[PDB]
Amino acid sequence: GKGKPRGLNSARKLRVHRRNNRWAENNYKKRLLGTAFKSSPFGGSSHAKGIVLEKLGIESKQPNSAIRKCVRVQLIKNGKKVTAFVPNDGCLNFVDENDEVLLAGFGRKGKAKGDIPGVRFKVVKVSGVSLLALWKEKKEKPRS
Amino acid sequence: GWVPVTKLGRLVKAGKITTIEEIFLHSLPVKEFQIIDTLLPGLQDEVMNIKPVQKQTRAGQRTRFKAVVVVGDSNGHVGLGIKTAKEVAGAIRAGIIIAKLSVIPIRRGYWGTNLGQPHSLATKTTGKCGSVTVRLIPAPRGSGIVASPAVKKLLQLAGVEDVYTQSNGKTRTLENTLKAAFVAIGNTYGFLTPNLWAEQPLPVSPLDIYSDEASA
Amino acid sequence: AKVHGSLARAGKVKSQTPKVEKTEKPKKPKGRAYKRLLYTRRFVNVTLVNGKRRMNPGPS
Amino acid sequence: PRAPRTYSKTYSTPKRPYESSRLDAELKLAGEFGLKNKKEIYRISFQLSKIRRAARDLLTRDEKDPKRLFEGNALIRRLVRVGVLSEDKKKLDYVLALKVEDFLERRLQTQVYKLGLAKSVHHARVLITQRHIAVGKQIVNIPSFMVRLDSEKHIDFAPTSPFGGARPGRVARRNAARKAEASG
Amino acid sequence: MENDKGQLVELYVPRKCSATNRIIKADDHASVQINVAKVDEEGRAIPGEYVTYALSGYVRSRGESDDSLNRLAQNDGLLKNVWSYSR
RNA sequence: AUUCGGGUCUUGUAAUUGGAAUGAGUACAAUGUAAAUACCUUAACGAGGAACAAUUGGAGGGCAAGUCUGGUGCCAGCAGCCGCGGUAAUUCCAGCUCCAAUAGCGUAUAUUAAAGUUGUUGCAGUUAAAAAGCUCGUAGUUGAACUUUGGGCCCGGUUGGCCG
RNA sequence: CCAAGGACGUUUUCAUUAAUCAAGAACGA
RNA sequence: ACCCACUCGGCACCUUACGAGAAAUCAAAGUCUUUGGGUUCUGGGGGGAGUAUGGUCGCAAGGCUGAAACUUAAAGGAAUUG
RNA sequence: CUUUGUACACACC
Repeated sequence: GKGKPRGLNSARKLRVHRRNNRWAENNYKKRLLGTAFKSSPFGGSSHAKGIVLEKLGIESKQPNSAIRKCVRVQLIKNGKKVTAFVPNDGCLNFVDENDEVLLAGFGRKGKAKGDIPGVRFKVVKVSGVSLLALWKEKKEKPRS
Repeated sequence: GWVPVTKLGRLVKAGKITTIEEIFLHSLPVKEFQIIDTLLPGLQDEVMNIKPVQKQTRAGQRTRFKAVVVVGDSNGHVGLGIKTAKEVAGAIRAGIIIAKLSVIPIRRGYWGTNLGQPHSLATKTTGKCGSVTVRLIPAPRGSGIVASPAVKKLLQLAGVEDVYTQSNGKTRTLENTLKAAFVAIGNTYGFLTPNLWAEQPLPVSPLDIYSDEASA
Repeated sequence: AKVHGSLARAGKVKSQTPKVEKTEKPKKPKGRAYKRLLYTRRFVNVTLVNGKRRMNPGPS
Repeated sequence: PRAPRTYSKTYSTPKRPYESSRLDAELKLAGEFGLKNKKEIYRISFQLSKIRRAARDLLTRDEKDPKRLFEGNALIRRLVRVGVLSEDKKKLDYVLALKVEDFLERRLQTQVYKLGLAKSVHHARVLITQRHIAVGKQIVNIPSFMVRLDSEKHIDFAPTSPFGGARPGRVARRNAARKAEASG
Repeated sequence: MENDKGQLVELYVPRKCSATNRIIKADDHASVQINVAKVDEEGRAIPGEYVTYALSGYVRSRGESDDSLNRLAQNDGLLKNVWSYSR
């Protein structure tokens, strides 16, 4: 009779089986355990501000030979270390030292983006000015 | 010139059968394409995709192109052909030829109240090819053919204005979903409906009646 | 792993590119007039219809 | 803590962004009837989708249903009042057979074109928006007006405008001043 | 079938099998049309006068074409004691 | 129907030229308002381009639109995915051109559809993930057929139907 | 030697005593 | 005890495919988009990992239940040509 | 050259 019970008074069995098999998915368990609240670096938020600690020259994965020009920052609200990839060409000259940066995700819902290993975040704004306006010379970086 | 070799081809060359409906009425095997584009001059062709197929040998990889062609006129008659060939233009050429030999009719019906001309299918129907199942459901007027654009092209070449489609399986395989859709539109004339419950006097074959304009 | 690298090479091609100034063009009609321009130069000006209505060709 | 205003969205984007057939058809329609975006086509198709959903929900119930009779007679009365539906197509299923071109044919743009005052849809647009058009005795400057199958006998140029009297015009007065000082 | 007022529609009203009373599809290439000539009082058949029996591909493929042909031949009277209702 | 001559009527293109039409923006006044600010009216002023000048994202595929030009040469970088770049880059950096939405357009995060990848409708378990080693067995779920049927006699409603 | 079991045969008897089974229990190279 | 014919109940074997399947194949793995006879259990891409911890049984070895952080764009099944 | 096995496909280096 195709597995599951089909009786008119068997709704409880279907409900408890659906709960137990709902725990087998990935997004439902991630939501209900509060893993975004607990173990995420951002704490479940879309963006996060941070203080840049240093610069890294992260290699690109195989097959690709490049250096990805990332930075290591520390988040203000939690205080954990986070590697973020400075997006465009020549923008590493804008994010030098102890800057106040805004980080977002990559669009891979917390997974590594491309050939860059072990990063999850990109720098959006530095010192209150966006990197795209600085790259296109629309605005110009403030004092400190 | 044609010079057919079939009794059916000779009779349609003579002009004895003036419409294609006797062929499906008496289930005659359509055997040469010139019968089809003599009896149905209004059909157009479209080629959906050309995919390279590879046969690997000891010395390189032999390349051919598989071309699928859907032909048909926009009231009733649909054909589907699939042909692989070493040259691409021969692949569309043999594709339109094979699609001409596979012409089938469509049970077009009404979703409700039978007011005007038939716009949709008479019944729900399905087709399965490989892992792909395609289900067609009658739809109200002006709903359009809600379908992926390949099978949407197929049923707008068929003559349906509106239909609901459902799919299951690996529908990205284009040949399997086009063949499943062809089976689904072929099964419309397989279903027995209460308007067909009446008995018929079993008409005599044109292959027998006009047998002295035949091959012999 | 390869975490370090030559950070002095950043912005190489962006700096090495030659400055080319954007030429002065007459102003395109806008809004409804732009759609009028696209409609006229796609259908009644059907001039580039080479094999299958090719509208952005290369110089050949 | 006052009672909130109700508002709604009037358009709806299609599911597939980029396909050649739909883009071709809608830019053909926009060039034909003189629209400025695809948002007009989206709005009219949204209205037609609402109308078709209402007709489809009414047709599922049987005939002689009081709800079907009342709302169906109201809907065909409204659509034949506007002019999007002919007076002989009054069977609630030709409502399902409508197209967006019948809606697009009843705008004030194309009505000004069909009345012969403009000689183009774009001249109709710049005539309507520049307030030289009165549907009754009332000035309208909006092309998506949906005239009501009676008002087109009264569509004429504005009384308080050039091409309707009572003043020559702004730059006509400017040029009159120029030839007046040229006379002096 | 019909629409509202006349104008016969449904091109190609299909034939139906004389054994299982199912319709015969357009590409049912195993279906056959048995034509039996009838005799008028002289031992000789008349050209053009037939009785006609259509058999679908399914009943023919199962091997049950001959028993069904026995049944419809004995039902029309041209056969006498080959097929029995009681099996 | 007079050689390829004028072409009436056309549909677009111009380092071609004309008169018109109008609002954004000021503003006397009136209206508005508790008083104002705006709105709707309206004297007067207020388009010809270098003006009163529209962005955002992209052009290998998915997925609409470049084998065009110059630079870099597995570097810089691009890329949600596949992938591009190692001196002939349709993918990077720019110009030209084109494309899509448009006073809006992109990015991140969450969620919904797509998802018949939560499956009541509606999944799957031989070999792809998955039949508990087998049996007994409580709760739970499910459980053979059978008991008034048929026949008549009236009454009055709705859809019809010639009669209109 | 001891009890058990299937199938068959049956115009023998009971009368729905049943199917699958969380917990639990027996057996298990 | 054989033989013939039958029937019931078994372990099976051989041929086809109306049907199923992705195929190998299947009288069940059929009567499943024309989707519901009743019921028990299990699974939701691949590793980490049947690992850690917490319980529980065992003299012990171990047995049962059993994650997460993180990491990856494929692992995998059946067939065809070399 | 057939059959057989493969987790080989830049193919047993």
